[PDB]
Amino acid sequence: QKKMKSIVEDFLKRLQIFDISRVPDDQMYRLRDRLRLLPVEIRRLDIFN
Amino acid sequence: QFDFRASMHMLTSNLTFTVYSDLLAFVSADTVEPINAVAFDNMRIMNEL
Repeated sequence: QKKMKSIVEDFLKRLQIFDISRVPDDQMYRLRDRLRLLPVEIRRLDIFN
Repeated sequence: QFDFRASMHMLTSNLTFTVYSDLLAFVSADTVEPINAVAFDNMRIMNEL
């Protein structure tokens, strides 16, 4: 039930050079799809394990 | 001519009943949360979440 738009929106906000008001939701979900294919960082992955 | 034998009948009916019109008013119809709504293929209607 979790809509992941908030995660990508926070990501773009923290990159500090994009204006998220100008970014549609489809682009954010495409970013989500690309992020979903990346392996997790070792420390974060082990903490989650 | 009026004949009592030929005019006396027994009319038969039911003692009482209640006639209803809106059958669907007897159905309590609820719906799942839209986030969890699925299509004919048993997958969610919208999967991008």
